[PDB]
Amino acid sequence: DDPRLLSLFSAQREEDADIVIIGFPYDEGCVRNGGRAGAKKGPAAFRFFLQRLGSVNNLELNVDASHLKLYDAGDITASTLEEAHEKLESKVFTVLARGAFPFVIGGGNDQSAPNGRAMLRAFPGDVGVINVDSHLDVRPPLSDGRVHSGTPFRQLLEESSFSGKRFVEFACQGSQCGALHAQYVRDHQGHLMWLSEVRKKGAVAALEDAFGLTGKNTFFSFDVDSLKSSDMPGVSCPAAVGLSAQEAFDMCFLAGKTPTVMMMDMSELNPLVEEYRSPRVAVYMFYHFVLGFATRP
Amino acid sequence: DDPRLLSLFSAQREEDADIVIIGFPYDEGCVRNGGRAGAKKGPAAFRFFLQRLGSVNNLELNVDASHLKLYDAGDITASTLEEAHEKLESKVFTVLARGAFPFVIGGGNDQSAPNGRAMLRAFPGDVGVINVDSHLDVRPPLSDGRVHSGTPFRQLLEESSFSGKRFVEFACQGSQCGALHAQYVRDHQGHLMWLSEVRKKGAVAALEDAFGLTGKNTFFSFDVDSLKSSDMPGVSCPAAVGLSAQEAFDMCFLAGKTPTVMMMDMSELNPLVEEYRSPRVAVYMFYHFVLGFATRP
Amino acid sequence: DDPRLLSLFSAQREEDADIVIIGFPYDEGCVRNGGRAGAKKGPAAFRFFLQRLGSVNNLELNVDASHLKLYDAGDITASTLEEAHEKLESKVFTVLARGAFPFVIGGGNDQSAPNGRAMLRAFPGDVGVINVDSHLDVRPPLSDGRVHSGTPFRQLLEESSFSGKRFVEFACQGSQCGALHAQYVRDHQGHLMWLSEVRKKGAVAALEDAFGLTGKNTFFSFDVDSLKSSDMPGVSCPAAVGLSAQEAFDMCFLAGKTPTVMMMDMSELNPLVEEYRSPRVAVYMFYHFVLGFATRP
Ligand SMILES: [Mn+2]
Ligand SMILES: [Mn+2]
Ligand SMILES: [Mn+2]
Ligand SMILES: [Mn+2]
Ligand SMILES: [Mn+2]
Ligand SMILES: [Mn+2]
Repeated sequence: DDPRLLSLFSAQREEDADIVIIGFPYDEGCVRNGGRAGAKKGPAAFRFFLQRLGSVNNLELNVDASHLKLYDAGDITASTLEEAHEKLESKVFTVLARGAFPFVIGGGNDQSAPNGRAMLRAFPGDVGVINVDSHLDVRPPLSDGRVHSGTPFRQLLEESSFSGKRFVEFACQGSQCGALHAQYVRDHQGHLMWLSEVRKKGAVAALEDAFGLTGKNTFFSFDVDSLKSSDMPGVSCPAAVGLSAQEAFDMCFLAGKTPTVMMMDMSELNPLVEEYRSPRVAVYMFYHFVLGFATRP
Repeated sequence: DDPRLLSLFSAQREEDADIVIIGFPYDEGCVRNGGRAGAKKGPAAFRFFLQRLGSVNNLELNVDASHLKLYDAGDITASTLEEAHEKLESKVFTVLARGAFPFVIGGGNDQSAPNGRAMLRAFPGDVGVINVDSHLDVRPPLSDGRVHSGTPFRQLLEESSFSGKRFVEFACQGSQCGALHAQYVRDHQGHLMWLSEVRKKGAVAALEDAFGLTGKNTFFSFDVDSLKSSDMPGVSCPAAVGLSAQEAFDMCFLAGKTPTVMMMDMSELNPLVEEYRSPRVAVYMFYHFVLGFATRP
Repeated sequence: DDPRLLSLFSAQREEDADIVIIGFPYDEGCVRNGGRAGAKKGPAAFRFFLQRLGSVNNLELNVDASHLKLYDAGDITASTLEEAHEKLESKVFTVLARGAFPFVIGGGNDQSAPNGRAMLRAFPGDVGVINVDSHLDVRPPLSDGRVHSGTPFRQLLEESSFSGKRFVEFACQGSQCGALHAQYVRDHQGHLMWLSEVRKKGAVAALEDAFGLTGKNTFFSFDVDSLKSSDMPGVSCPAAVGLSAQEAFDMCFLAGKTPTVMMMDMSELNPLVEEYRSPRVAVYMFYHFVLGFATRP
């Protein structure tokens, strides 16, 4: 007598679904970036609470998502991290190509590079990207060329088909972001929206501004370590300060109802660090996105 | 040289006390509702910090509670959950009957049904009830008729002597409350005060509004899982978002000084989930109620 | 490609440094005050993250601290707590005497007495002190005369060379502070700035007021249990309510740029209670002080 998210998984075939969930159970990217392992367990933890949470008809927000059809495409499987990237990008692109909405649960933030490449191919020369993250993630590769959880947006800014003017680093933190990396983003004409500015404007208002810059066909990329660890402790790099759970929910809801947002990912959920509260927040974030999506034209 | 709550337990006999604490060390109600066991340890954990916290003369709030007399009536003891309910209701009623204030520490939220029945009998046809809770708790019984932590306010709304117009669900959350259960409360003319509305108005202001609806002889029923788990992690169902510890304190203080509030309970404290920070919050909540009570005519 | 705090430890000799870190790895003071042991591990935990955190050039706040030179003078070593106090005071005074800035990481709050005595000797009859703390810490010694983490500011208020008019208890909490101890501070003409007043004014604004009272040569003494345990759980006495991590950062930044602040300590960090999130907050607090210091004339 209380239908929740699980009740929306009514599509017998993937192609019938409005939103397709794809899992990326890898954290080698995190370890390469010197982070704590654990994010490979994120998708499993997310699914666990995906089965339990989120009233489909939300009378507080006045949104009924009963009409949406969700499908779980399972995890990307590969013998190397780099092959996993290839298969993830390919999977995401196919979902985009038929006009469905792919949501990717990680796993390390390195997932965002393949995800971004899927976008750039689905909407040639017309893509926008926002990285919600306390960190810029424009670090160089490892000396042997290897990519990691800290390089995905350097990889995307280096794409010739992508305009940096439409890249926003959202809720980034000056205490954690280097002058060189700030310069790199800004020299690509990308935008830095510091945490303090987000809080001064209000999270939703600032995100609206961000969506104004990202424009059409926006990749909404959410590193959950942008949330204060008081709400979101289960990540490799716990934030002392950052977005609240409510700000996160409110932001995801906006993303959902914003017609230009064409895909979303969520990185850095680490059940080894904390396994109950954090995955629940991650699921509620997706839930708020689903509600917002329910309202879009 | 720093008298605290313990110093107020000066009443040699129960009948001399302004406020009587009653414990309900049961969590079978929680387990029946599919929750995590542990709340049966709540009263013991509460008592542990009851011995240590709360300056009797609070110079920040400018309230001296030195004149109040507290008494600990111990725990309700029974061989079944249902018998415990009977004995709890009977104990609470006797306390109400002689005009003392009963405070019941749980234990699962199922305690609120017997507590409510004590009220309805002490103030026939003139009772008000507010459920501070992220959940509505108007779930049906189990298929075999058994009651649980999720049914107490369905049980009270079904009471013929109780006017639903005077029932408030306070700080409830749309993400956790079903359309059917919202309908049930509203069809009984009960009121839904969503978390977002509480925060928009300010917690104390919204509670004043709530007390205006509940009217005379109000049962102030506080499920501590209405608090964000960042402050209150030690509950069966941890809230991602919700009331802050300060909002909770402020609310309890208001309850205390509000002459129409005739009893209080506090459910869902689960030391198995978290055993130090959460019981301390629970004690400070009671403490703030005691201070407010110290000021009432 | 991302210089952080560690990069500032470029001074080959202690005398070349603008800021000297001194460790006080003792918690016997805490245990005497009936607290939980663990703070003796604070300095080690602080150092661990001192090696990893804090962008030297902060583009969010627009402060480059690249020019500052830090030096780690190691820990004070003694066979008794009282001897450790003597050696700490002596070390701190020498640092003050040559016009450098000593920062002491504890360890129990008893460190603040020797620290205060160093100040009173470096700036005879011209010292100000602010104790950022949920507690007043003006408790009497033990019956055998022994000092503890709860007596340091009674010890300083009893100093004949120190004007109480220039003592501020900042963010103290009425629920934890006794009427007698409030009277003691106020009878010495000291000032009580309750948490509620700090939050009403805004933390930075209230601290500016406090610095106005403390005047010249101010000892900025920060007991990290003044922070809400949601952000700062790793202390002997976890606060249910209190300062946020951001308020703490903002306050430390102000302290840093305030020319009258001549030394700082930080007490009660307890890695045994919580070992990852809390030390990180402690380091970020120091970091924000360092930035502010970078801007001062
Ligand atoms: Mn990232
Ligand atoms: Mn990040
Ligand atoms: Mn409940
Ligand atoms: Mn509840
Ligand atoms: Mn202290
Ligand atoms: Mn303290």
